[PDB]
Amino acid sequence: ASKLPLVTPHTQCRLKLLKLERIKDYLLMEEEFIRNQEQMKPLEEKQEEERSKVDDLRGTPMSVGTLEEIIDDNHAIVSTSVGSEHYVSILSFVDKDLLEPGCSVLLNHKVHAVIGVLMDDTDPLVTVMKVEKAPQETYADIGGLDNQIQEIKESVELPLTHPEYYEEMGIKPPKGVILYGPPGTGKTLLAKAVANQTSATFLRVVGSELIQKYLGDGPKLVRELFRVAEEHAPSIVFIDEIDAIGTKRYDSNSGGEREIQRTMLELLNQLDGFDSRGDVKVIMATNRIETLDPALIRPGRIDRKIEFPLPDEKTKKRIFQIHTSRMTLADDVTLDDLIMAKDDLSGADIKAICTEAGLMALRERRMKVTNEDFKKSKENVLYK
Amino acid sequence: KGVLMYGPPGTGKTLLARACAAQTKATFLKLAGPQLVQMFIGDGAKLVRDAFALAKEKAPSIIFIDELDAIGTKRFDSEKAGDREVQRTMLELLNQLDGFQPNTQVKVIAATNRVDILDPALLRSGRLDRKIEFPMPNEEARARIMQIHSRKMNVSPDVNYEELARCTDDFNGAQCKAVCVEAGMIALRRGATELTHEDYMEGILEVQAKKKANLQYY
Amino acid sequence: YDSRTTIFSPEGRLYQVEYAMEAIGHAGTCLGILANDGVLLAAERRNIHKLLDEVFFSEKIYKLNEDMACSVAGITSDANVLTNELRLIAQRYLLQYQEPIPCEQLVTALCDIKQAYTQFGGKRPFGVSLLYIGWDKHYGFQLYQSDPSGNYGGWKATCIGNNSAAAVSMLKQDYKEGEMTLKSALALAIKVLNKTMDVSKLSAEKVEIATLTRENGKTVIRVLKQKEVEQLIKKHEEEEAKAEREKKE
Amino acid sequence: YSRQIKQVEDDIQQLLKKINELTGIKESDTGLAPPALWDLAADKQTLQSEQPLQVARCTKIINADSEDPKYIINVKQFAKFVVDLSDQVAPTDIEEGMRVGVDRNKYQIHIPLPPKIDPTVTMMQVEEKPDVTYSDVGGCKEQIEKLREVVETPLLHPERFVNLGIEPPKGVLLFGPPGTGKTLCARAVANRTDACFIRVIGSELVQKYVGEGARMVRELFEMARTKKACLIFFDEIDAIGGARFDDGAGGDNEVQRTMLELINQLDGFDPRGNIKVLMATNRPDTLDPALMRPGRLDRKIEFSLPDLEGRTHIFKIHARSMSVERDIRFELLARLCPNSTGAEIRSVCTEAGMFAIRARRKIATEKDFLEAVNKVIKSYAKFSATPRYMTYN
Amino acid sequence: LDKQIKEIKEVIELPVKHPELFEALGIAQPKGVLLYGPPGTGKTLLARAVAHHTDCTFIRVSGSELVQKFIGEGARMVRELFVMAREHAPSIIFMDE
Amino acid sequence: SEYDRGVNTFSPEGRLFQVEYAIEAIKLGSTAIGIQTSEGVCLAVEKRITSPLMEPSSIEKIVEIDAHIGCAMSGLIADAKTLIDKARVETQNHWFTYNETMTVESVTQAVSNLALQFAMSRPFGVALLFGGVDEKGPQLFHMDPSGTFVQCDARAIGSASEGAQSSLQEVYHKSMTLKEAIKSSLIILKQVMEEKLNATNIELATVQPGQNFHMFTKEELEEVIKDI
Ligand SMILES: Nc1ncnc2c1ncn2[C@@H]1O[C@H](COP(=O)(O)OP(=O)(O)OP(=O)(O)O)[C@@H](O)[C@H]1O
Ligand SMILES: Nc1ncnc2c1ncn2[C@@H]1O[C@H](COP(=O)(O)OP(=O)(O)OP(=O)(O)O)[C@@H](O)[C@H]1O
Ligand SMILES: Nc1ncnc2c1ncn2[C@@H]1O[C@H](COP(=O)(O)OP(=O)(O)O)[C@@H](O)[C@H]1O
Ligand SMILES: Nc1ncnc2c1ncn2[C@@H]1O[C@H](COP(=O)(O)OP(=O)(O)O)[C@@H](O)[C@H]1O
Repeated sequence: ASKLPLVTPHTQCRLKLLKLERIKDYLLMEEEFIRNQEQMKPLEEKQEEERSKVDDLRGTPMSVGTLEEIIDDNHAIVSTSVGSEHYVSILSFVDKDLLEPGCSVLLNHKVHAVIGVLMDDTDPLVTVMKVEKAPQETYADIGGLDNQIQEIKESVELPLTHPEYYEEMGIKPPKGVILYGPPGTGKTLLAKAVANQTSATFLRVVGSELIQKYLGDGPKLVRELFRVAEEHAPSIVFIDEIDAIGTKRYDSNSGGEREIQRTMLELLNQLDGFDSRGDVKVIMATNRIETLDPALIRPGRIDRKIEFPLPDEKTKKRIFQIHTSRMTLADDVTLDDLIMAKDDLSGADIKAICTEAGLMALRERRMKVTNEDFKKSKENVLYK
Repeated sequence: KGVLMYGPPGTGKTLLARACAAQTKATFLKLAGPQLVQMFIGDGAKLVRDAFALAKEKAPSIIFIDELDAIGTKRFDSEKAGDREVQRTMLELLNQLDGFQPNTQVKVIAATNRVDILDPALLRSGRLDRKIEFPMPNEEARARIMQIHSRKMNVSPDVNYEELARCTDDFNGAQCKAVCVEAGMIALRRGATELTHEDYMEGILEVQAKKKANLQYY
Repeated sequence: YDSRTTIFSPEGRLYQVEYAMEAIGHAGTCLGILANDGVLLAAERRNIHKLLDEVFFSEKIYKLNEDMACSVAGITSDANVLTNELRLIAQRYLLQYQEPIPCEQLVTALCDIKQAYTQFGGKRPFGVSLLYIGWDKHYGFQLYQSDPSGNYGGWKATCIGNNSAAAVSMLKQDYKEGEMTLKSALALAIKVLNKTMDVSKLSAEKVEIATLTRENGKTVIRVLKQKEVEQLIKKHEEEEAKAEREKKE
Repeated sequence: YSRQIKQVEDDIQQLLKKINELTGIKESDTGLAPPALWDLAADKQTLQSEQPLQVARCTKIINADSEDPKYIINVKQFAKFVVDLSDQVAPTDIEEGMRVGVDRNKYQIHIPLPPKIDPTVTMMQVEEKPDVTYSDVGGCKEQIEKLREVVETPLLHPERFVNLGIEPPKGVLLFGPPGTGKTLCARAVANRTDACFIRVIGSELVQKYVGEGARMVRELFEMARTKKACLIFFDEIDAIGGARFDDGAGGDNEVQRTMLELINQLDGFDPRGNIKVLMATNRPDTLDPALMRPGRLDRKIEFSLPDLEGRTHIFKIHARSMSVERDIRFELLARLCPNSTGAEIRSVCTEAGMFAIRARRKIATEKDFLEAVNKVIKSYAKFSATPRYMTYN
Repeated sequence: LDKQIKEIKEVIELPVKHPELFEALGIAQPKGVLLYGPPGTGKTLLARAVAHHTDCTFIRVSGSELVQKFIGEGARMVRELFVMAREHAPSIIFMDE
Repeated sequence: SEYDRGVNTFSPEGRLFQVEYAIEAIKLGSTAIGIQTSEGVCLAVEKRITSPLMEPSSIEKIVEIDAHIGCAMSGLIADAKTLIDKARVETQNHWFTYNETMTVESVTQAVSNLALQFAMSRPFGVALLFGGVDEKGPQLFHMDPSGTFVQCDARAIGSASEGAQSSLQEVYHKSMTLKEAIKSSLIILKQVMEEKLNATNIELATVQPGQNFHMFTKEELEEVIKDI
């Protein structure tokens, strides 16, 4: 791997022909010398029989140890599974580069010497925290807003798709972004839309499960959450309903709001860690933003704040056209009457109305909706 | 049997522990405050009995613990919550110093910076005997202490130490040391030999650490 | 020693007035309909129990004067204090001016005094909402709805019940403009209390209806008798017998 | 030529992809490196790991004994017994609290005894300095110099202090406005240092159990005193201890033990000596007076909000990179944002650059900086994090 | 409970056995169902009987710590349940008040 | 906590912090400049217009205390309104009782007396610059929301006050004529205003020993703008 980066000419030219001929001749002498090394110096065969001798020197089982300290000169102390640690030697082929404390190592069964390092067999919570596939429709699905969409593309999507503009700007793209507003306006979905659009690794967990039953486990949890976030890729991390951590109290926690405060100070450290952060981007969403500690919201930790207003009626009819598109509607229905049917209605409300109208039509095995279906839908959905 | 000294932390008492260490030709054992807090259950009990058994082994010996208010927190009645390991540690401590098999071979020396946290059981009457307070250095002790700490400096013959202690009141031994060390700091900043008498006072405005505020309209 | 309860929200609103709104939200239910020939107001009285003496002659209805009447919802004690204040201010107007107050001037006086109550003093607002029905020579039959926030308006037919917006919605969908038709308005109120109240069969011992109408320059205010109420009720449920006849067609 | 461009390069680069793979026949590690370098010593120097050196597992010393050695050894929990180990080293390296490589039947001495500590604190040293300097931190110059003569001349030449016979100060607190302040200049300090720079974040010290934080504080002080001089950084000490305020049922004792034991560790009974520590928090009024005692908190660096000159200087500092029509009015920009913090100012220049790159422009203007500042300081003015924290309450 | 069993058959199994029926109308399949009423009043048994009739793996969790070891080593969150729940894709989630 | 700012709480060390917060709040306002010369007293303020809709005539800061004394305004204007009204009525009743015109120092002392008095519950977000003439000649007094009134020959207040004060230290001396002082003040104002100087962008007033309170030299200041 890592041969040479060159995509400059990309044409019928000696600036490509020369490069290709020189590199293929370099591969030619590489091939000729490696042919030299197993022809007049085969030893036995020197490619896999050496591997065979190592594998023979490798013990059949794995006395798996846990690493706790390092000594440079081909030995160290390792702790056994039963807990009786040993100061065993290492192998010459123990590939002394990916050794880290707390890691699984293949040891011998007799002398227990460090034979090799063990690849981790995945991790439980990396599977839980990582969203696998794209959820749903892209930015054509929202409708109505058309302003915060451009902003969040500028702050998140634009650094990835156009990593050139900031270079002639000589400037850094914004880091921390709050989404806020009345609930049901489309924050955690706008989250779904941007999750669909992006190609980077995506992380999602809600603040509600940041409470935990002991002391310090919350801050520790945030620690390896961000560790997983850093160790994979350029990543976008999404936390939803952060205000719950400050609003809803519980009894399952060992400590009260004190341990909550400790978790808060840890995450305030984590957003502005003086250690090298890198290309990890942060997206938040919270309806009750006023209850949060304002020092979390600061520039350097949070750069953008985006309000989500209640939808306008011209946006309401856009939502009507969007959501009722794939369903069969009769001519007797009218969206315009249903626009102002409620003074204070949300984007969840219209979807709930149309789904209830769909199931009400399914009650009588009917394919098309009628006006009375919405007329009976409105009080079922909203009015209780 | 049993001495406890208390007072505000800047008051100075530790130094007396070091001095009485220097003066006796006997075995001296020292404990940190929460050093007897282990989650192997009753390990602190083993630490207590082991320490006092070793103290019993050396017949001329004195036992000192600093900062007992970690362990001496008053016991209480509660449900579903409440630390109780420190109850075992404090109870075995109190019992082994006073209770069954009384012994006069070791003397407990007990430091703390507050008293109302302390459980009444340990401070009872004879589980510790002499309760001694540290008074604030009133007016001449400050000058004496800064003289002691500035002994290692080439003091110019123009100093009025009681003038300093009068103009620098409500200051304890730690900040009294802070006076001379930051005076040496500002002396090295200007660059000279040892300071003059007035050269201490620009130190003291550093030591008291007043909030910077352009309030001249007075 | 910590009670501010007078300051605006960090976003601009007031916590106290919205708490008052949702306090009215779980209160009792009363509704009114204007008509050209008069006005009706129907309520369900709460805590309907067999041990009540019921000797107050429709306690939910409060005759403010010989012409204009009231209904309240929220805290009963604050309602009593407020209605006494309405009697006081109205009859002070009668003392200063030898004619009845029309309808709206007393409403504006109430809105002023409740605004002053929710402006300063550091005391709790009165979580009561009122409906005012009356007659004047200036505009005939006039109806007003005074929320505890101080805002008021001239809705033709409305309610402050636990299902307020529900009955507002059925009224909006099913109102005929400019038709007095007092019997049909009574039927409208009957069907609205039918669909809104969770309890069924519409027991006349659970509801009360009061009527106001101009007659011989007197504006007579009556309370419908129990026999009349149950007769109107039974006529209402026998009215919905032909609705369930199309069925297949 | 243009659509024919893709006919010359492929004929050689696919062949390149063949021979590079054909050379790439030492791979598929899953616990290995290139075996020409991984097993570069795959000769007999593999067998000498076996017959010369034998297991020599860890141990723990318990007690000494008179005359002939006959020391007492713990394994970890296996057995607790008395042997003489061997004779290849003089019996003066044995002190209680140490770990020898000891066999199960011969009990060879092998190597002298290193101390055992948590791997977490070994990980906790950062060994990396961020690329921030003492030049790119402007607005706090007197705070800068106050921390210059704390972490330099003790680390540099000590003959000045020895000549004047003055022990240098140890306990230094640096503090400032919330959010803008101590953290990035602390990175600058770690940039300009030479010895180890032990990070401590206060939130991590709390554990599931009770008293472990005391143990790791003891361990970190021990591994610090293995060095001649080493720097200790403390962040957000407000959570690691406020005050002893216990009433009725026990409240927040689990952290109280940790803060008090570090207070015992800093002062009295042969202290760390040549170890420089420093702490920074978010609210100073809530700290304990015993932690506030000088000898642990000697210097009191306090950063405030810059008046105009620091604001102009930070405007210089963050904005030497963006395109402008030569002339600027940065001082009037600073006048436009009187009570404004440094990261806010960097956010203003960031959003000005974002407004410039909106449709097609390449250089922001003065009105672009106006469009930055009005939608930063007086459109996001609702929260701003300042007012309840300038009183630090 | 005839109207109740009618509507629950409308809500859960029709978007299991006939997803194209919902695709024919283009409406989202429901996910969350709330049952309320006095205790000891035809709930839990209904849920279990529906899960048995629908050939769906009935699962319920009380938040106890005995069952915790059957999900993960610590399993500090709850979402972890899914990595085994999706292994029995005909499944239904239930729990008490 | 909120008990810290109850009514009257000084500081951990030093005087009351809320009046210091008024001191920092006074920088959130348009600047003003005042020069006292033996030839006369000159005052100038910035209108700080935001749009061509509203008339600049209603954008009023400089007012007349009486026929020989004027003053500027800064900070919160409605806070200034009460103090200016009280100053006007106390000057008028002082003339009524004392059949004469007073000194500027009396008015300045009176507004300093009202400044501490807590309309209560906070100091007033306003700093005034009294200027005029009395029996001892030209007078210019500076006042602060803390109430410490003081005399000054040349002063700049409001936002950007210290840079303008530095330029005043650079250019002002004793033997400057009134025209010279006005020209220097306009020069400094030009280099401290963010927008280009217009006919109604600023406002000027002056007090001479001979003439009364001048009528703001309206439509004549374009002569002293265009020439420079
Ligand atoms: N503008 C909108 N048009 C249509 N549906 C919308 C709109 N805004 C929100 N919704 C609905 O809101 C629901 C939840 O979406 P999302 O995760 O983005 O959170 P949210 O709307 O902010 O609400 P909640 O906080 O209650 O989850 C979805 O069912 C979606 O249909
Ligand atoms: N003198 C300065 N010059 C330039 N930038 C500065 C200066 N002081 C602070 N900053 C800015 O402060 C921001 C981060 O502040 P920092 O984190 O160091 O402060 P803090 O008080 O420790 O708060 P926190 O760690 O809680 O965010 C950076 O964006 C940096 O540019
Ligand atoms: N003569 C003195 N009198 C009082 N205090 C002193 C004197 N000399 C030094 N000190 C200060 O008193 C401190 C003694 O420690 P002390 O405060 O008693 O410990 P603790 O607070 O843990 O009880 C020293 O750090 C020193 O700075
Ligand atoms: N409709 C019913 N027919 C028979 N038994 C019932 C019925 N409803 C409840 N039960 C009894 O109530 C018990 C539990 O009540 P159930 O409704 O299953 O759950 P919950 O107790 O949560 O309401 C069952 O053991 C059952 O015997």
